[PDB]
Amino acid sequence: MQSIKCVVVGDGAVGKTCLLICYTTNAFPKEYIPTVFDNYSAQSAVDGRTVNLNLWDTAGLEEYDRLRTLSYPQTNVFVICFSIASPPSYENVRHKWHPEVCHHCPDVPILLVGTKKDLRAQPDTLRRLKEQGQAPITPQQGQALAKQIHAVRYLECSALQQDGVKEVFAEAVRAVLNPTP
Amino acid sequence: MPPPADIVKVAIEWPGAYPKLMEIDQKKPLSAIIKEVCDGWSLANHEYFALQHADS
Repeated sequence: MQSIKCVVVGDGAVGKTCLLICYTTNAFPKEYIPTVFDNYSAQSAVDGRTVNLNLWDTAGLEEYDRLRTLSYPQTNVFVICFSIASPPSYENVRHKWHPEVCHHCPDVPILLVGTKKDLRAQPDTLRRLKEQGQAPITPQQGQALAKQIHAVRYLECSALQQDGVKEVFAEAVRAVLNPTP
Repeated sequence: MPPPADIVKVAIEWPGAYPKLMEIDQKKPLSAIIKEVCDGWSLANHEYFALQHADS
């Protein structure tokens, strides 16, 4: 029942705009449309508790770093979407995200979901990444990364197929209800 | 046939707090806007709040 603030962040070129369009209108456009920032406040109740998701859009542009990092302090929860198998993405995550959230707030619940995994159905990207001599991230290292970021249980949901999203939000709420000591 | 414009999206922020959304129609008098804002946010003393622009 206790309403809390929320911030959603992510990597570059991952699909925030389609996520917001789907959230506000229940659709899935493949067209790319620029968007600066957004906030959605929706009233959904899970496990008998009425909690409002104060959604927030964040942009990776260099210009608005002052605006973006202003609200990062005293934020209570994150929803992050990232390309699952991009070594530069994991490198940037280790360099930027995890150390700061660990040093600033030792007790900030974090919900993490990976993206860019249905592209196996599209051979174009497979051929694109084959010519550059890139190998997929080993599952053992992925699980080690999931368990080493102070996360109770890491889970993933589909945006294109719309699979697990409600389950992911429910498990995040359950984890926040009974987090680590 | 242009689409109706009676529905718009606007987030009203707070200093140090995260936004909440409402539909505001400017044609109606500001008294109606204040009443609807207070009804939506369950805030009493409608005469102790007003509207200002957070742009430049």
